[PDB]
Amino acid sequence: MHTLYAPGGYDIMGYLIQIMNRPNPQVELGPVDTSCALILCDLKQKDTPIVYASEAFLYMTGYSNAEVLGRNCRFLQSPDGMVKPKSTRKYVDSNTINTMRKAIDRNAEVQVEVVNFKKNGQRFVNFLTMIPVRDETGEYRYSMGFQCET
Amino acid sequence: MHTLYAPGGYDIMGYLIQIMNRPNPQVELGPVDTSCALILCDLKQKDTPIVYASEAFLYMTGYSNAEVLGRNCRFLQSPDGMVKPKSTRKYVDSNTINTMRKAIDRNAEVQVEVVNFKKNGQRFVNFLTMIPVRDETGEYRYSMGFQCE
Ligand SMILES: Cc1cc2nc3c(=O)[nH]c(=O)nc-3n(C[C@H](O)[C@H](O)[C@H](O)COP(=O)(O)OP(=O)(O)OC[C@H]3O[C@@H](n4cnc5c(N)ncnc54)[C@H](O)[C@@H]3O)c2cc1C
Ligand SMILES: Cc1cc2nc3c(=O)[nH]c(=O)nc-3n(C[C@H](O)[C@H](O)[C@H](O)COP(=O)(O)OP(=O)(O)OC[C@H]3O[C@@H](n4cnc5c(N)ncnc54)[C@H](O)[C@@H]3O)c2cc1C
Repeated sequence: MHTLYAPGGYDIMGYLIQIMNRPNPQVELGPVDTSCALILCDLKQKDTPIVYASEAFLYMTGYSNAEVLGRNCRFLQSPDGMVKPKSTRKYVDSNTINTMRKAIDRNAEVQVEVVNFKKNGQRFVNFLTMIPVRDETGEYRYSMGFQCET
Repeated sequence: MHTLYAPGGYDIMGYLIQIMNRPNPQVELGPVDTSCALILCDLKQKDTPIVYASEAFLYMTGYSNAEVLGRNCRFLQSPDGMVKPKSTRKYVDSNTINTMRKAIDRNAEVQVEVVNFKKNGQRFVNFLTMIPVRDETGEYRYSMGFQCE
């Protein structure tokens, strides 16, 4: 992967405001800000890479900024952070992973519980929410994920 | 990360987020953003002057940025834009004007319906809501107002 990052960063705050103000929410999130564990992935770049991760996300997973950026979030699904696309995970529910995948392909809001692993190998249940986000052009370009341990 | 600062070094999006995530809301505002008529006033400057006004506010009141910045928002209480402090308004409920006043001194959220006039003198009912806001120090430094016709 050779993910590129938007020079000048991302309008995280503008996207959080966009999400809280969306007209027909399929999932209720309640108020949110940059304090939770969250990430933004680029839907238009190869294998939907992470182009931003809040500090709470790094704190929750144990990985640093350098270790997460430019990677598809699926690496958390393995205690060794090694998960090849299309692979049959041995520690994660296949239907769960397929649900996330179809929701993303369709720009449809989804919410699931997925088994994840921290950098030190510690297993936990991630209560994950993904919401598609429109950029300045008005079309879906990114996806915002909200991660919660338990 | 891209923090868009609005023309003074003001983090308007940051405060909108702060306001929507406040722990003890005394008034439901529902989601809000910069596409609505809002303004920011500096509580630590003489007579709580407007330091920021969105384009929607300027459109709704007919006044321009040069005509509103640095002024107390009470000028809308008169069809000529002239209102001296402490004065007994002749077109605005005295009780309402006092409610806003005390709420602001106490940094307490408030929502009211006040009579206002656009720059051209057109009278309209403003459904105003004011919420105190904390700056980087964690203490109330500004107040954001949400105006609705
Ligand atoms: C903003 C954002 C944040 C994210 N945050 C996280 C996070 O914190 N943690 C996390 O674990 N993931 C996270 N993800 C998810 C991750 O990036 C992948 O999207 C997810 O693993 C699903 O896509 P995939 O590419 O891995 O699918 P694939 O690798 O293709 O895997 C799909 C699996 O489903 C099975 N499958 C496929 N079709 C069917 C079918 N018809 N019936 C039954 N089984 C089927 C397959 O056998 C396969 O093993 C996030 C995604 C986004 C966009
Ligand atoms: C962010 C923000 C946004 C705002 N947006 C608007 C807006 O869109 N429109 C608008 O009109 N205002 C707006 N305001 C309010 C305005 O700027 C003033 O705060 C408001 O008019 C009250 O303060 P004052 O200084 O005018 O009070 P004063 O000049 O002191 O007037 C209060 C009035 O109440 C009467 N009064 C006082 N005490 C009593 C009493 N005990 N019993 C009976 N009567 C009494 C007085 O006789 C007087 O006429 C906004 C304020 C903020 C902070």
